Amino acid sequence: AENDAYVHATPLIRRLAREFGVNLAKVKGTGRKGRILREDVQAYVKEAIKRAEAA
Amino acid sequence: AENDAYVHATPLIRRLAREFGVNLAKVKGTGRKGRILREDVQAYVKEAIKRAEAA
Amino acid sequence: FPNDVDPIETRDWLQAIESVIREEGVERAQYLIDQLLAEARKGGVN
Amino acid sequence: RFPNDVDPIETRDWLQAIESVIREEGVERAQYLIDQLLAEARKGGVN
Amino acid sequence: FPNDVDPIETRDWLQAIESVIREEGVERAQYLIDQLLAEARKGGVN
Amino acid sequence: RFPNDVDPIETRDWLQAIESVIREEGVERAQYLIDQLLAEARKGGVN
Repeated sequence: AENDAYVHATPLIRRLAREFGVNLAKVKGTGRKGRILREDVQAYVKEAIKRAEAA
Repeated sequence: AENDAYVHATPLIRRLAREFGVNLAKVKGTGRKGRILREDVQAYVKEAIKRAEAA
Repeated sequence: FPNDVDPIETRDWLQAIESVIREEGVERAQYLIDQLLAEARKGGVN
Repeated sequence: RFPNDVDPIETRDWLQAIESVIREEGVERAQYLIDQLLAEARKGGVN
Repeated sequence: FPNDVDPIETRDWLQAIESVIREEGVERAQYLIDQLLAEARKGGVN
Repeated sequence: RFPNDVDPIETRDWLQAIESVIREEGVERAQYLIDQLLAEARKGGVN
């Protein structure tokens, strides 16, 4: 398990992911040092809804 | 188009739905007079991720 | 005609006051409008 | 005049929302939104 | 041993400081800890 | 000592997060979280 295998995110984004059932292990972070940003979660959720509304 | 056909939600929940790509027409509101609550959006998103992570 | 910097956002505020009126009635919308003006005054709107 | 706020969680959403607009976009934008809201509400017979 | 009213939440704070240390280093974590204490003092923590 | 905050958006998330805990759960809970964080950070050689 190198650093890329680990989730990096602030307590705010971790709470947001908890509240919406997002597994941050599945979100690609684009912030500094790979941190997962609010916009990364938003993009992930938008796409999940898309795949679900198209099942 | 009777009232049940219309979305009822505060500007806060409408903004949240915009930010995460949620079509509030698809969310069942459980608040007073059928208003769509934060918890209704959360439940909807949790389930959409579930269906998508299981496509 | 003043400029709307974000009409998608404006649309959501306007749809929100429409849905209060439709589902809760004029009195409730008057109360919320009164509350909203007071909070905006605390910020600087008026 | 007004009863006890029948739904303070709803009211809080509105006040928080305009608060956020003021901080992120400024008082001119919040003024614009409130002006557009008042004009909309008048169509529904709300002053 | 004091009570944790929400360990799932605590776990996320602890994983957050671990990930700062891992990805950004001890100096960055010291800065954020210093900033966090100061903000908490403004609230009432100390 | 410390350089200019290399990432103020990150810092803001932390400060906002503890702010929210204080308001929603109170100073005792925020004190508990900060205590647990300090003990965790010490394991990583952070004081």
